[PDB]
Amino acid sequence: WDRGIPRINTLFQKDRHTLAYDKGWRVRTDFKQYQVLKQNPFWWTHQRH
Amino acid sequence: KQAKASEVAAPEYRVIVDANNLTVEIENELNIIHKFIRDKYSKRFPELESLVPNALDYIRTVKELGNSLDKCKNNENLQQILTNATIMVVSVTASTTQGQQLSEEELERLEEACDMALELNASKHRIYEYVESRMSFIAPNLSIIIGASTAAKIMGVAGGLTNLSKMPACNIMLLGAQRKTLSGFSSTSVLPHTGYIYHSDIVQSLPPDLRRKAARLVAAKCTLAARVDSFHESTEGKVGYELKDEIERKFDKWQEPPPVKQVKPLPAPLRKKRGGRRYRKMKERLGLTEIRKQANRMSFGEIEEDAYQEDLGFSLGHLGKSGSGRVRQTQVNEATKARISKTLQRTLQKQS
Amino acid sequence: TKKEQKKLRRQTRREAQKELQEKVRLGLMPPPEPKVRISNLMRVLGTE
Amino acid sequence: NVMLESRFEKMYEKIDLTLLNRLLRLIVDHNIADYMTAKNNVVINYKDMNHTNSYGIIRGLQFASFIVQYYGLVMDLLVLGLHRASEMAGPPQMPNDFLSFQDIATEAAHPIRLFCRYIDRIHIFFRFTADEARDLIQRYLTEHPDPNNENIVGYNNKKCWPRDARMRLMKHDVNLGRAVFWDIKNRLPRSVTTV
Amino acid sequence: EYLVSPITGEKIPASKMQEHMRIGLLDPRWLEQRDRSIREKQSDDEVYAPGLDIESSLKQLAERRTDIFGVEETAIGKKIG
Amino acid sequence: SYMLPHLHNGWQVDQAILSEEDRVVVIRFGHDWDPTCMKMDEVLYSIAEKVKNFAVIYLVDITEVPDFNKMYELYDPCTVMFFFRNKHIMIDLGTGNNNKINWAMEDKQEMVDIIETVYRGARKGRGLVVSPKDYSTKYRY
Amino acid sequence: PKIQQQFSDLKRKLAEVTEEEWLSIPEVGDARNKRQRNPRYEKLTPVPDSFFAKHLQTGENHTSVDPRQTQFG
Amino acid sequence: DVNPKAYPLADAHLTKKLLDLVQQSCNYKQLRKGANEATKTLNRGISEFIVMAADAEPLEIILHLPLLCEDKNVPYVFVRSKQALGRACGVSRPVIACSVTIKEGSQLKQQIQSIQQSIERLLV
Amino acid sequence: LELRAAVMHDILDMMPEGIKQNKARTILQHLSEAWRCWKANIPWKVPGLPTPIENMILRYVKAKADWWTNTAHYNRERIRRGATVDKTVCKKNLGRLTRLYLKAEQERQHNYLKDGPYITAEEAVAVYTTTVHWLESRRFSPIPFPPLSYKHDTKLLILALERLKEAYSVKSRLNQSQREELGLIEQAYDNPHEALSRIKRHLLTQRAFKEVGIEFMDLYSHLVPVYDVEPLEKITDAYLDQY
Repeated sequence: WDRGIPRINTLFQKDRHTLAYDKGWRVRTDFKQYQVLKQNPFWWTHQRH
Repeated sequence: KQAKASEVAAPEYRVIVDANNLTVEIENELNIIHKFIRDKYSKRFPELESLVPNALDYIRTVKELGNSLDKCKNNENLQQILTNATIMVVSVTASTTQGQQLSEEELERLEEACDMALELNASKHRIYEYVESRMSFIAPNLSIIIGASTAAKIMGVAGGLTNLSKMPACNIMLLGAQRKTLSGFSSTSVLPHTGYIYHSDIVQSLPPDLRRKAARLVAAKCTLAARVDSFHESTEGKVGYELKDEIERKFDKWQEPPPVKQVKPLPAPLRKKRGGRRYRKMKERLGLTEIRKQANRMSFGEIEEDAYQEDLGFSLGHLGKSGSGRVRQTQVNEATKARISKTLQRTLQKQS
Repeated sequence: TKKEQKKLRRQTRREAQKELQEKVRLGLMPPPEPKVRISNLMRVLGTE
Repeated sequence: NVMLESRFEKMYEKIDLTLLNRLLRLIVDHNIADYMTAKNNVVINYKDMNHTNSYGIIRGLQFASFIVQYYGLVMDLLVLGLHRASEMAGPPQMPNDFLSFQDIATEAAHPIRLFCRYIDRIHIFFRFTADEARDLIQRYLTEHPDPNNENIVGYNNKKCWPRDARMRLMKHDVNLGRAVFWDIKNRLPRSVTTV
Repeated sequence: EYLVSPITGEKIPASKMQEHMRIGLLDPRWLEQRDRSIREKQSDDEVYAPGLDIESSLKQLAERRTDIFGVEETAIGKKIG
Repeated sequence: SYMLPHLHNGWQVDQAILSEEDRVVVIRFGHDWDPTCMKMDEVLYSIAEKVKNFAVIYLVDITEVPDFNKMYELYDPCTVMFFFRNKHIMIDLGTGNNNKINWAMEDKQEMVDIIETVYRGARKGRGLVVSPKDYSTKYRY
Repeated sequence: PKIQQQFSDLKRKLAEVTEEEWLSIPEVGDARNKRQRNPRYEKLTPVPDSFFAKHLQTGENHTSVDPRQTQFG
Repeated sequence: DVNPKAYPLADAHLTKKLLDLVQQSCNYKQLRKGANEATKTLNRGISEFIVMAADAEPLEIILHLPLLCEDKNVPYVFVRSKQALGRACGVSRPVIACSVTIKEGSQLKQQIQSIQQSIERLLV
Repeated sequence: LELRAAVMHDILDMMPEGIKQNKARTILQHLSEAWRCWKANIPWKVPGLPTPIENMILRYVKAKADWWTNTAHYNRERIRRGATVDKTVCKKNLGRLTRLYLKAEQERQHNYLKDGPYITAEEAVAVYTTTVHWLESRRFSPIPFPPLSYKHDTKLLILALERLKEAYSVKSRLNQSQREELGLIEQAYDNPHEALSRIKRHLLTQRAFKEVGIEFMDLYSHLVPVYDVEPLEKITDAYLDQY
C-alpha cells in the first residue's frame, strides 16, 4: 500500500489524471527556492507525485 | 554649389523648397532601390531583412557581406554599421542561411545598386548640411528651440516647413522612429517610440527617466514654433526664445529638489463605533466560519497522521479526522472567497 | 465642467445636510427616525 | 577510471540574453522565445535600488528552470561532443535509458562512459586504457609543464574519509586527474561558462 | 468682458472669470482644515535641542574625548590630558 | 546624542519630570562620550520624533548632574529611566533590575515597544509594567 | 589615525565659505511620496475557507484505478 | 475683435449658438479638443467643422487649420476668447481650437448643417 | 557614530557662530542624505551646497563607506564560521550584504552594456551550430505556439494556478499583496478561457514588464536571491513553464 518509490498508493489519488500533465516538477521544486523566501526541507520530492 | 559659393525675384526660399522636395524625391528613390536590393538579395541570405530593418544599415551590410558570409566573422567593418548584439545574431543566422550563392552578374548588379544607394545617401547628407546651414534664416524659432541638425532632419523627414506645419505634435515626436528589432531584450531599446526629437541634445541632457516626458513637451513646443515659422512671423526670434524659456523652466521644475516633508509621529496608544450594512458585511467576512471554527479544534489523545510534508505541525482540526465533528462535510462560506481590489479591477479592464 | 458641476452639487448637498443637522442639534426639527422597511422590520423593530 | 565532479562556475549569471533568444528559437515559436528572453530583461528593485538585468538570468522566473536546463543541455553537447551525445542518447527511434547503451561496443568507444548533469553540476565518468591515459597526460604536460612535481599542491580530495580511504595522490593519477580536467575544460568557451 | 457667473450672476470679465471659478467653488471645509493644521502643527514643542545646545554638546564631546580629536592621545573619558 | 535636549542640573531634571502629565518622560543618565551611551542615544534620537505624542526624551550627564547617582543607583555607563506623572515606572525587563535599562538597545522598534508599554501600563496607575520581550538572554546561538 | 586628522585639511578649507554661502545650504526633503513615507495600514484578512476545503479534499483518494495508469502513468 | 488675421470672426448671437452646439457635441462625444486633435480630425475628414479662438497670444499657431480646411472643404470660424471656448468644451483650461466631428446616424445632424450653412456664409 | 560626531563638529566649528545658529540640524540632514544616496547607489549632488562642505561630506561618506564594507565582510565571516551572534546582527548584516551585492551587480550590468556581449560571435556561432546539428540529429520538431483549441490547455492552466496557490496554503494570515494575488488566481480559475486569452495576448504582444523585487535569503554561507514577480505576470509565466 505505501511501498514503491512513487508510492503505489499514489495511483489512487484524486488528482491522478490532472498530474499526468505536470512535467518537470522536480526541477521547479528545486527552483522554488528562488521564488519563495523560505528553505524547503523537501526540495527533492513532491508529496502528490 | 552656386548658393554655397555665393554664401558670402528669385529669392532664397524657392531654392530651399526645391531642395526640400528633392529630399523626399531622393528618399523615394532610396526606398525603391532598397526594395530592389532586398528582393534580389533575399535568395542568398534572406533572413537579413528580418535582422536589420534599417534601410541604410541593410544596404551597408549587403555591400559589406556580399556573397561571402565569412565576412561576418573577424570583420571590423560591421562594427561600424551594426550593434554587437545584432552582429552576433546575423553571424548566427548566416551560419544557417539555407540560401544558395549569387550569380556573378547578380553580384555586379547588386554592387551597382549599393553604390548608387550610397551616392544618394551622400547627396542627402550634403543637401541636409545646406539646409542646416540655412536654418537661421529659414526657420529661426525652430532652430532656437532644438539646435540646427535636429530641425534640419525633422523637416527633411517631414517634407518641409509647410508639410511639417500641418502635422500634430504627437507625430512630430515620432519623426525618425526606427523599427529597432529587439534581439532578446525587452524593448529596452530607447527607440520604440522615439525620433530625432528624443535624441536631440536638449532632451538627452536630462535624467533618463524624465526623457520621454521632456520629449513630449519639446515636440509640442516645436510644433508651436514650426506653425509660427510657417507664416514667417517672429522673424527676429521672440516666440522661439519664449518657448525655449518655458521649456527650460518646466525642465528645472521637474529636477527641482523635493520639498521638505514632515515626519508623522505615532498617534497615541489608546469611543463608539457604528453598525449597519457595511458593518454586517465586514463582520461576516472576518467572522469565524464553521469550517475555520472546526480547524481550530483538535482531538485529545487521537493522534493525527502528519500530512503535508512541507510543514509539520500544519494540521486540520476536526475537519476530517473522524473526531467529534458532524456527519456531513462542512461547506465553504461564499463570503470568504478571495476577490480583487477596485483599482486592480479597473487596471484589468483597461488592459482589455 | 463635469468636475465643477459635481463639486457644486456636492457642496450644496453638504451645506444642506450640515444645516439640517444643526437644526436637529437645536430641537427645531425632531431627530430623524430609522428608515424601516420590510427587510428592515426585524433589525430595527425585532422585539416589537 | 576517472570521475570528474564539477559545476559550471556561474552558469546563471553568464547567460547572454541575445544568444539565449537565438538558441530558444530552435525549440519554440519565436513569439514565446522572445517573450521569455524579454521577461529576463526587467528592472530589479531593492527598497531604493534599481538596475536592469541586461546580462544575467533571473532565477525567480517561473520558466527559469526550463531555460537553465536547456542551456545546460547546450553545455552537455559542448562537453560530450555531438558524436558521444548522440551515442549516449541513442537513436531517437529507440532512445537509451538512464545510463544504458544500445550495445557493449558502443559503450566502450570513448573515454567518457557515464555523464550526468544536475541543474548546474556535472558528473563525468571516464575509463582510460593504459595508452589513452598516458597520451592525454603527455598532451596536458606538454601544454602545462610541471618539472617540480607541483601538481599535488593544489589537488583536492575528500577529507571526510580516512587517509587510506580517500584518493591516493601518487604521481600518475594526479597528472591524470589534472589532464582530464584540462581536457574537459578546454571544450567549454570561457565566455559562455568556465570550470 | 462682462460675462455671467453660473454661481452668483455678477458680471466678471474674461481673465478673472477663471480665478472666480476656482474661488467660488473652493470648499469651506478647506479653510477649517487649514486652520486646524495651523493650530495643531504650530503648538508643538521642539523634539530636538536648538542649535545652541547642539554646538555646546559637540564641543563638550570633543573636550571629553581625545580618542577622536586633539593631538595628544589621552585616556577614554578623563579630563584634558 | 547631541540633538536631544540636555538637562544641566538636578532642578531641571525634577522640573522635566514634573512638567509632563500626559507623556512618558524618558531620561538617559550617562555621559555623552561613553560608547554605550552613544549607542543608546542613536536609537533614542531615531525614535524621538516618532513618539513625541506620548513620550519626551531628555539626556542627563551624571557628572555635571550628580544628585541622582546615589538616589537612583546610576553606577552603570548608560541608564534609561521612565517616569509618568512624577512617578518612576518600574519595568520587568527580565534582567533582574526592574528599575532601568542599563544596556544599549540595538533595535529601533524594541524601545518604541517598551515606551508604549510603559505609557499604557502607567496610565492605569501601575508602578511596574511588564516588558513585551524577555531580556534574560540574548538569543545569540 | 585620530579620526579628526583625515578631515583637518577640509576643515581648514571650510574657512573660505562666505557667510552668504552658509545661508543657501538647502534643507533636505524626502523624495518618496505620501504612500511610501506613512502607508495607511495593512489588514490581515485570514485565508479563504477554500484552502481548508481543498486541503481536506486532498485525500479520500479512490476505491479503484483504471488498469491503464503505468508506473508513472 | 482686435486681430484682423482671424478673418471669419463670428458675431455675438452666432458665438452663443456655436458655443451651445459645442457643448452639445461634447455631451454627445463628438468633440475633439485642442489644435492637435483638430489637425488629426482634418487629415481624416471625420470632422463636420472646426471652431478656433482668436485670442491665442501667438495667433498664427492656428492659421494652418484654415489652410487645411480649405484643402479638405471644412467650415471654420474664429471666436473672440479662448476661455469661453474652453468652458464650452468641458475643459477648465483655455482651449484655442476644437473640432466638431462626423458620426453616422447622429441626432445633431440638423443643428450642424444649419451652423455650417451660417458659417460658410459669413466668410466674406 | 564617532565619525558622524567628528564631521558634524568640524563643519559646525567653521559655522559663522553669532550670525546663524538654526542650521546645525540641516547639516546633519545633508550628512545622512549623502549616506543614504551612497547606500542606494544613487549619485548625490546638492545645487546650493558650497564646494568645501560638499568635499567634507564626501570624505565623511567615503570613510563611513569603507568602515561599512569592512564591517559587513568581517561580520559575514563571523556568521559563516558559526560564531555566536544575535538575530538582529544577522538581519542587519543581511541587509548590508544585499546592498553590497546589488552595487556589485549594477556595476556588472553597466560593464556588460559598455563592453557589449562577451561571446565573440565566432564561438557563439560554434555553440549555435552545435545545437542546430544536435536538434537535426534528434529530428526534434519545435514546440509550437499553443493552439486556440488546445485540448489540455485548461489542465495546464489549472496546474499553473495550483502551483502558484500552493505558497499560501499554510500562511494563515494573508496580506494585501497576497490577497490580490489570491484574487487573481481565483478569478483565473473561475473564468478560465478569459485568463487563457490574456495569457496568449501577453505571450504574443507583451515585451516590456514591470520591475521585480529582489530579496536575499541568508543561509549563513551564501545569499540565495529570491525574486518577487508581479502576480499578473506570474500566472502567464507559470502557464508558460507548464506548457
